[PDB]
Amino acid sequence: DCAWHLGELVWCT
Amino acid sequence: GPSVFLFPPKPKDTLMISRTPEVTCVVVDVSHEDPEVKFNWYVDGVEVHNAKTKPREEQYNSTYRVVSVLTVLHQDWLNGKEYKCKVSNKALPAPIEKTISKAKGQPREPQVYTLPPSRKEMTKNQVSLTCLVKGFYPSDIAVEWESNGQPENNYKTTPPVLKSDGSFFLYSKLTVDKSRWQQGNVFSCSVMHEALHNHYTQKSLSL
Amino acid sequence: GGPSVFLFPPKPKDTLEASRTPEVTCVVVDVSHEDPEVKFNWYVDGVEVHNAKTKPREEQYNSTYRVVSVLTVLHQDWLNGKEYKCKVSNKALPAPIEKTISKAKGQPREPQVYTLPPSREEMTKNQVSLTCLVKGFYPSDIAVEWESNGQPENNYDTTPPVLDSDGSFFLYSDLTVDKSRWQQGNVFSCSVMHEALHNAYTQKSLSL
Ligand SMILES: *[C@@H]1O[C@H](CO[C@@H]2O[C@@H](C)[C@@H](O)[C@@H](O)[C@@H]2O)[C@@H](O[C@@H]2O[C@H](CO)[C@@H](O[C@@H]3O[C@H](CO[C@H]4O[C@H](CO)[C@@H](O)[C@H](O)[C@@H]4O[C@@H]4O[C@H](CO)[C@@H](O[C@@H]5O[C@H](CO)[C@H](O)[C@H](O)[C@H]5O)[C@H](O)[C@H]4NC(C)=O)[C@@H](O)[C@H](O[C@H]4O[C@H](CO)[C@@H](O)[C@H](O)[C@@H]4O)[C@@H]3O)[C@H](O)[C@H]2NC(C)=O)[C@H](O)[C@H]1NC(C)=O
Ligand SMILES: *[C@@H]1O[C@H](CO[C@@H]2O[C@@H](C)[C@@H](O)[C@@H](O)[C@@H]2O)[C@@H](O[C@@H]2O[C@H](CO)[C@@H](O[C@@H]3O[C@H](CO[C@H]4O[C@H](CO)[C@@H](O)[C@H](O)[C@@H]4O[C@@H]4O[C@H](CO)[C@@H](O[C@@H]5O[C@H](CO)[C@H](O)[C@H](O)[C@H]5O)[C@H](O)[C@H]4NC(C)=O)[C@@H](O)[C@H](O[C@H]4O[C@H](CO)[C@@H](O)[C@H](O)[C@@H]4O)[C@@H]3O)[C@H](O)[C@H]2NC(C)=O)[C@H](O)[C@H]1NC(C)=O
Repeated sequence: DCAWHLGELVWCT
Repeated sequence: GPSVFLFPPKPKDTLMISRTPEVTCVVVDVSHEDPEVKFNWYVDGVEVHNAKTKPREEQYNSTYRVVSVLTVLHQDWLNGKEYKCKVSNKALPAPIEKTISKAKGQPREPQVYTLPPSRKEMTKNQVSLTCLVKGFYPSDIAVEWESNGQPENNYKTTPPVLKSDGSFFLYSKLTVDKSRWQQGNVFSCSVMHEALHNHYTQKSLSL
Repeated sequence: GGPSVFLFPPKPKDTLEASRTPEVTCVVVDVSHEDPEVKFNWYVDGVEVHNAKTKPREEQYNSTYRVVSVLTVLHQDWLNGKEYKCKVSNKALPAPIEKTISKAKGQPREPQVYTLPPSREEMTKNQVSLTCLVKGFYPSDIAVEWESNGQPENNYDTTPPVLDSDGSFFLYSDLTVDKSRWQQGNVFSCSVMHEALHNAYTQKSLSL
């Protein structure tokens, strides 16, 4: 579970 | 003599693991004669040694501004560990200590809703796309707009407003050409907040 | 040092509602104890006026006094752009301090007022948000309210104005109501007061 923001890595559980 | 101010990291820097958050200890009214400053940094009362001093800057009232910067860990910050700056200087009878942490209190999740422009707005060349972000806490948030994986140029977000239940809300307004709206193009509202799963969420809007 | 002057405008709502009292407010702070006397002179478009109400010295307990002079303005005068000057004299100043304020200057623009229902997604909760988008207005002076069936709706929050990229202003207002009321079809109204509207007033309804 990773969230990405405009190709930039926000956070993974 | 000198005054000390302690500043938190930027919200995004704490939320995005690919970024580096830092607390900043700022010392003003340092004198021309005793310009030496000694910083001691503690994380929950345990000393750390990884801070670095920014270059010293002379002001127009001819005092120096002296600054120490400390890299913090995202989760320590998010877990609400306390950061303490201790400043020593000869002009100072005793060292000055300031303490910073994340906003105290149980985080609450941003409920995020997209709202299409009014029918009554279809008259004008440009229509408004609205993202309502409410019930969040703390107020540290970031909110941006995008279409087909690209940031939209023309949007404005209101600053967070404290509701009477103790949480914050804000609205973000996207302004696009009526065409783009009318021809089915999909627009997305992106929110970063510690209390969201993966500090993120995205809600979409199209005709 | 010496005293400092701050000059505050009337509240937008006060300048837009006839039944309300708009006031310009001159506040002098850092008045010493050894030189406590303060003189106020007031002007409206360079013409001195004599009916300001000045209040006695207020002890601040930080070594200083605070003194306030309050000028009641005519609604039409604030709205037509009259300038208001507060001149403050005190023995610790080398020269008196003059400050002036007026309504913002610039071509006034009519507020576009759009109501927006709660999201479908919001229907899982007790309470829903009703939105009033007010945009494109200038100047930033404005008042927003809500009502249903001739009775005022109090449970709302309004953002301050935000400067838009075309130099005009917008804001949003969220009226938050028990979901049942929305679902009934109950009609809610967003009220906007602003100088550039006809009658300085407008009312857009929101229902199912
Ligand atoms: C001699 O001169 C100096 C200043 O030099 C002058 O600056 C101005 C006035 C010019 O017009 C010129 O005259 C000169 O160049 C005087 O130093 C000032 O002293 C003040 C105390 O007397 C002090 O006031 C306190 O400021 C706090 C907020 O400061 C912010 O915001 C202002 C802008 O609003 C900004 O100017 C400051 O630099 C500071 O900015 C923040 O810096 C942080 C840390 O770097 C930034 O965040 C970090 O940075 C990076 C990003 O680049 C990264 O993301 C990091 O992760 C992150 O941590 C942040 O982005 C900056 N913010 C902004 C908005 O830009 C107030 O909070 C504080 O209030 C509190 O304390 C008061 C008590 O005094 C209380 O009343 C109050 O209630 C609060 O408790 C103070 O008001 C000034 O900051 C300070 N100015 C500077 C530039 O250092 C000096 O006083 C003067 N001496 C004499 C004898 O005259
Ligand atoms: C001794 O004490 C006094 C008194 O202060 C109080 O008690 C002390 C002990 C402390 O606890 C204080 O915290 C207490 O407030 C000190 O006086 C203060 O000095 C400051 C300057 O050093 C001065 O700062 C300037 O504030 C301006 C805004 O003032 C607003 O907002 C603040 C809150 O942010 C609020 O505290 C003020 O009262 C004032 O609030 C507005 O008042 C007006 C007038 O009533 C209201 O308008 C009227 O409202 C009525 C209804 O009541 C009616 O509707 C009328 O129609 C309408 O006119 C308005 O509603 C109020 N607004 C709000 C939000 O409440 C700033 O704008 C200004 O910014 C400037 O600062 C710099 C330059 O100076 C620049 O960086 C910048 O560009 C700006 O130019 C200043 O910060 C304080 O206002 C002043 N406090 C008071 C109460 O007068 C004194 O300094 C201290 N001395 C010493 C030596 O310690």
